[PDB]
Amino acid sequence: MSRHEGVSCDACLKGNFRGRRYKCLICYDYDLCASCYESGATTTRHTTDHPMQCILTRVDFDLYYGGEAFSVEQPQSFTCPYCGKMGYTETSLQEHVTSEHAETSTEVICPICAALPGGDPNHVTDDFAAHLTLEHRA
Amino acid sequence: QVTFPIDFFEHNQQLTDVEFGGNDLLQVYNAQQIKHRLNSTGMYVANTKPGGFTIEISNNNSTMVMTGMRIQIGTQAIERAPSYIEIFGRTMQLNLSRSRWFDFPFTREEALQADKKLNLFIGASVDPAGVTMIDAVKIYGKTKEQFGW
Amino acid sequence: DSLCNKLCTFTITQKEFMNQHWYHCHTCKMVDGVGVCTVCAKVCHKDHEISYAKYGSFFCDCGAKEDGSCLALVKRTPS
Ligand SMILES: [Zn+2]
Ligand SMILES: [Zn+2]
Ligand SMILES: [Zn+2]
Ligand SMILES: [Zn+2]
Ligand SMILES: [Zn+2]
Ligand SMILES: [Zn+2]
Ligand SMILES: [Zn+2]
Repeated sequence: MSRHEGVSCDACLKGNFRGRRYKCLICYDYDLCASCYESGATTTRHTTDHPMQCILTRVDFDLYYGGEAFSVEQPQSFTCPYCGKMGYTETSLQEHVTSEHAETSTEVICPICAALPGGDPNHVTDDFAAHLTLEHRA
Repeated sequence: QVTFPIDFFEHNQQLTDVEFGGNDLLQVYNAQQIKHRLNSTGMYVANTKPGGFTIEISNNNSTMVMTGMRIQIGTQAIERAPSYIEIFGRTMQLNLSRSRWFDFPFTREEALQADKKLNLFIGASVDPAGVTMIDAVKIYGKTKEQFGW
Repeated sequence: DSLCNKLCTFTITQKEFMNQHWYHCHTCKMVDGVGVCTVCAKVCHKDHEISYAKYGSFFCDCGAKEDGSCLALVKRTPS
């Protein structure tokens, strides 16, 4: 698998593109390609300041994580959907959310099951702390 | 050309309390994972961003000041290894024929600027697939008393 | 002056491996398992493309050369 099947970039309108798929954690069901993401593609509802989650293909997965036993079904990078901070493990992400953003209740698309294969790519939760503590626990 | 002493890294200690990240790398990996693959051999760090990607190196120890860095590249693919890197406004190319270590000692001003955080830009590789590959990144520094902070 | 009195590590190490700092002199096409000590990098390979390999088990290859080209095997009089 080297193409993001079923997902099309919302800027260049290209489907089954090759590379890093970009999913907005506040912005509903809009996705970006690597080229459009690096070009600062912005719309009336989406801005470059939106927290940003990255999902790879299987070829991209074993290219990026070459030498490790991690698989596509085990995402390893999750973005802080309020903060813009990125590269948190599941435990790291839940610790960050509990510590720095305990009282934040803005609606977000949570990075984990959005990037998890077979999960909900646009799951909406007003309490992402409840997301991380209830169903998103390892 | 800032001529550095060859024995510079002899007068500096490798640092394990260093965090690695950056939105270019944090998209694919997490900070603990980046630290693990930059402090160990057999595995690497990749980034398919054309033009290069930025690594944010943060110091978790307030008693230690950054003085230089060393990057191991070429173990996986020489083509996927980057052509050049840049830091603190200084750019040096990576002409690679095999796996090796590249050094970059910091000036006193650069060391002062790298007290807590620093940014290292890495140019895109010559790989036709557009994959930039860096195997291991080791950072060196000295205590504030020794550095004369 | 001080560097002149410093001798290459090989005279102590010989064909045995001590724990020392060693580099890669890419001008001499000697990398991976081949390198020099601090003195040879500073003196025997001045102005060469030298990259620090690591601090570990090693013996200086420049002093291990059988042709005697190593200038750090004996004391040097400052110019
Ligand atoms: Zn696009
Ligand atoms: Zn958005
Ligand atoms: Zn945050
Ligand atoms: Zn979720
Ligand atoms: Zn020597
Ligand atoms: Zn040489
Ligand atoms: Zn010598």
